[PDB]
Amino acid sequence: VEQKKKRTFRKFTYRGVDLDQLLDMSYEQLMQLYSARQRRRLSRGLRRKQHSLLKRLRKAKKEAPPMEKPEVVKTHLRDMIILPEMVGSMVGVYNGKTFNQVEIKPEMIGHYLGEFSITYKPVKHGRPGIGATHSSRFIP
Amino acid sequence: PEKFQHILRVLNTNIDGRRKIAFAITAIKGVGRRYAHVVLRKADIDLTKRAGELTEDEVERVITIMQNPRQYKIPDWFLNRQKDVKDGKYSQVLANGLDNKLREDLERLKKIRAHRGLRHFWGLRVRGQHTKTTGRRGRTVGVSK
Amino acid sequence: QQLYWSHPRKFGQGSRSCRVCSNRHGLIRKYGLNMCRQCFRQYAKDIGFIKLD
RNA sequence: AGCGUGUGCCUACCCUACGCCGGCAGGCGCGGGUAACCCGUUGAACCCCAUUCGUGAUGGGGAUCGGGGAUUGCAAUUAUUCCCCAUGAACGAGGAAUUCCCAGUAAGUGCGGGUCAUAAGCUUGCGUUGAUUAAGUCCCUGCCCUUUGUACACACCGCCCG
RNA sequence: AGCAGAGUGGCGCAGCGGAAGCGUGCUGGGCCCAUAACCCAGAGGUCGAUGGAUCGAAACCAUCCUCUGCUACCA
Repeated sequence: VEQKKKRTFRKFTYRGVDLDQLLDMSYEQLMQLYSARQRRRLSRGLRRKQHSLLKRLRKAKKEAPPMEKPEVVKTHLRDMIILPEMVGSMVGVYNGKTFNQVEIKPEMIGHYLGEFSITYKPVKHGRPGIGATHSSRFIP
Repeated sequence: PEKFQHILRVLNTNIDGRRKIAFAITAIKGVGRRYAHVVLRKADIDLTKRAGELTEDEVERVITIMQNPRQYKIPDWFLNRQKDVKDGKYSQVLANGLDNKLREDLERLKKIRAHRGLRHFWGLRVRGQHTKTTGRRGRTVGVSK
Repeated sequence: QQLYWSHPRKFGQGSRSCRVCSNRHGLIRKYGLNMCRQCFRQYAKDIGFIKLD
């Protein structure tokens, strides 16, 4: 985090309230801020051993030197709502083999982890091949 | 009868007096036909005549009833935008401000650099759609020697 | 040993099984089937049906 | 209007009337149905009757795309599905070619079943509206029978010459 | 320098007073069990400059420049 004017100040407070209020809110007040799909995941779910992640983040954030980010906490979980408390941590997210590391911004809140790590090569081409049409055939 | 005036200019788009009132107004972006048949009735005027038959006094009221819809008791769900996101309110966006707002949300999703902004910048479909047989601009491919 | 061996199967194509051997792929439910379409044919003679049309 | 279908089944699940709340998706309270018994006297679409639009890429077309609301699930991101507002593209009757069809038939139009925790532009059946053209021929494509010719029998997609 | 041609819109040749003309090629489609032959479909765009008539100009007509073809000299 090194941004400005994306969740406080002139230009942008997160739906009319700063980050500072969010951290003191419970999930209950927080979810009522419009983002419909989020509200399912909280009201139904209520912690199905996401315990393992959220303690490591706070822990590592605490022990890390001031003006320096922690190491990483890794996940195979690509699903979990990005939240204000999570911000400032650094998380590696499993793809099919690779843990792509990302810094968490206060501007990413509401989204999932898995949107910030891709799981395919964008694509290049190409040079059409042989049978790539109604012409390829014959040899002997 | 009624030779008084025809084509005119209003905010950001030129609106003809040739067409009926509701349908004339739709040309302005952020206003569909569904949005206009409401706003005319809140203004309590005919929609059964042409747009060139409105007076200046009348059309002055139209834009006020349009741009403060909550204060003239058009419901929140009936707006374009409910809690924009990071602005904190219900809003109604019209022609040249719509584009400015739109370009921000594109920029935002490449700022965070989600899956969205990458698909935008690459010029590929955002939503769940196959691109294998969808598109073409391109198709000239050869392989012989 | 282990503390897991399973994960929720409660709906979908994996929580029902067809009676060949516990075969699948060949999604089947009809009128209380649970009976595989390949073998259904072999039980055209057997009772449940005789072909008439 | 018709063929059907429906919880008590697989392991956790059906079809819904009625009352109440919401613009809508939907929520909530009660009741029936093992079914010619309850949903359902299946109060469906095209069609029919009256307004509005006017030859204009138009209010035809609804692709693309932004924001928001619901439902299923252990989980919905590369948007499961559904709803609301906004955005408004190609396309103005289609080359060379080619498919299918003879009477409740073609075509138009809706519905049930199948897969199904959530979900048909598919497939399988069913009703509804309902023409034009033919009553023939071997021209093309192909098939049956006889006669004839053959260097073919891996059978003309054959064999074979410089 | 005398005469002639041209100054691409894929190629090569450059067709005429209506914005690619001809020939060819490449790429794709069609026909066929398949190939050849045969039949169709393409492609961002004052076509060196300065002007006039013109609805318009590689193309209707001029004034200039350059490159080449044939002829051929000033240097």
